[PDB]
Amino acid sequence: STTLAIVRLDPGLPLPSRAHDGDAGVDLYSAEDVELAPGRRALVRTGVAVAVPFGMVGLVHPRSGLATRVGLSIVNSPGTIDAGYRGEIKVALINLDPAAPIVVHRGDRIAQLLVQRVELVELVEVSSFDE
Amino acid sequence: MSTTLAIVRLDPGLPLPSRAHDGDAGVDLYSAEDVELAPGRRALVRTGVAVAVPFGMVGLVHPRSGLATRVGLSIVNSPGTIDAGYRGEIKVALINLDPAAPIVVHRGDRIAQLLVQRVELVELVEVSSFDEAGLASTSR
Amino acid sequence: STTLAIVRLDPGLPLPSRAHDGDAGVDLYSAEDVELAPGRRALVRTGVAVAVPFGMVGLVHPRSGLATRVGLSIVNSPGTIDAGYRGEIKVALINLDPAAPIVVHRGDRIAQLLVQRVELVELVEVSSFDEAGLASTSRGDGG
Ligand SMILES: O=c1ccn([C@H]2C[C@H](O)[C@@H](COP(=O)(O)NP(=O)(O)OP(=O)(O)O)O2)c(=O)[nH]1
Ligand SMILES: O=c1ccn([C@H]2C[C@H](O)[C@@H](COP(=O)(O)NP(=O)(O)OP(=O)(O)O)O2)c(=O)[nH]1
Ligand SMILES: O=c1ccn([C@H]2C[C@H](O)[C@@H](COP(=O)(O)NP(=O)(O)OP(=O)(O)O)O2)c(=O)[nH]1
Ligand SMILES: [Mg+2]
Ligand SMILES: [Mg+2]
Ligand SMILES: [Mg+2]
Repeated sequence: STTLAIVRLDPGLPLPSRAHDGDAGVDLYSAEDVELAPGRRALVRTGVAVAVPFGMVGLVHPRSGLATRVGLSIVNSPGTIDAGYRGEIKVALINLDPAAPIVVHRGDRIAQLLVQRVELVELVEVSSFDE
Repeated sequence: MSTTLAIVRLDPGLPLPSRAHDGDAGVDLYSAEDVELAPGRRALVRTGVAVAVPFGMVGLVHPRSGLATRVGLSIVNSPGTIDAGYRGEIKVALINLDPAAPIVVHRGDRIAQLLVQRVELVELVEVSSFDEAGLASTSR
Repeated sequence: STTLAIVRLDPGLPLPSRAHDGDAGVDLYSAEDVELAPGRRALVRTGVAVAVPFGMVGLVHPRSGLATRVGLSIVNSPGTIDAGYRGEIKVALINLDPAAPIVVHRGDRIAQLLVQRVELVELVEVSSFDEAGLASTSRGDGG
């Protein structure tokens, strides 16, 4: 078990948690009410900040059910949460349905957060690859 | 020098997903159905397979690059997350992001790729603030 | 400890770099100027080729700033760069804003590249999840 320090910037939301055992991610809540008309986007506060360990990355993924049912997606998916980042996690939701709005209420689960190792590669410039 | 991934062909008529080259990150998933997507429209497509992602790992459903450029095919929830506990059929939320040309998916077409990666099953520890936790000062 | 070999196919762009220590991605440059009208897409050259090590994968992710501010996205995100690939990295940009075109100039940072280990799992066909001792889990076929 890797530990992850989290601050509830919004104390009124539940702490993100694993929907089932072995699940890859924890769901993030919206701190806000917002309505997305077809094709529109918004940057939604989640009410949390995290300290992803050095050598790791946090990844913000859309939820499948809302994706199919209403066309909810994320413009920068997967969103990359860097180890050094100590601000509020924000989710760039977009409505990809052509005709119907998406209604987001505060306290809805709008995205999921995974933590993974990342290779912090040193780039080494070469003149050519070995053919 | 990795593990196996157990896979069921719920639809025995499709080929088993396979890793085309030894280093390729993903195995391609096929469509079990015919579906036509008009511009801007989406569908939830069955792949005909179920997998058993190992505990401590995750399955990741990513788009194929060719179809993305050639016709604007995308996946609404990309990257799709396949959890270790899930034993249902993998489904792909396809969308046509081209403004004008319909995309026709045929049964047997490759529509996505499935990667498997380790994931950290984190224990969240609530802190009152970062300065007060002893871990503020960063690069950002 | 891991290095990534990289060739600047376009010698007039900087080598990609990490914006801050610990950051997961290096930012990729556009080699070209492109204007994307609402809903249109382009395949944009970055001027670099890389050699992802066997056992790893390169992943091309959108940058959050441009995504939120102008609706810039990547059609096949996350773009998968395989260990066997030695061609130029190309980015399938798309303008998801309904009204405003996006202008990209040569030298702009239009995406970021992560490298991660990948599990090169050996697929084994089984008859069913019950017969493989695998039908006992937290979800079943729910989700
Ligand atoms: O964002 C990307 C993604 C891929 N690529 C390159 C790297 C990679 O290994 C290669 C193939 O990726 P896909 O499998 O996603 N495309 P597709 O399955 O259509 O073609 P192929 O038959 O080559 O696998 O294209 C990029 O340059 N940028
Ligand atoms: O979905 C996201 C993605 C990023 N972020 C925060 C966390 C991260 O470390 C940071 C930067 O992400 P990007 O590198 O994708 N954005 P960009 O390159 O535009 O800005 P920067 O100069 O900060 O890296 O923004 C979010 O809150 N939500
Ligand atoms: O692209 C996908 C994504 C997920 N899935 C399956 C696998 C996964 O374990 C499951 C749940 O995924 P999400 O957590 O993204 N969906 P949601 O949060 O809507 O449903 P649930 O309440 O079950 O978690 O659905 C697919 O078949 N295809
Ligand atoms: Mg879920
Ligand atoms: Mg491929
Ligand atoms: Mg950045």
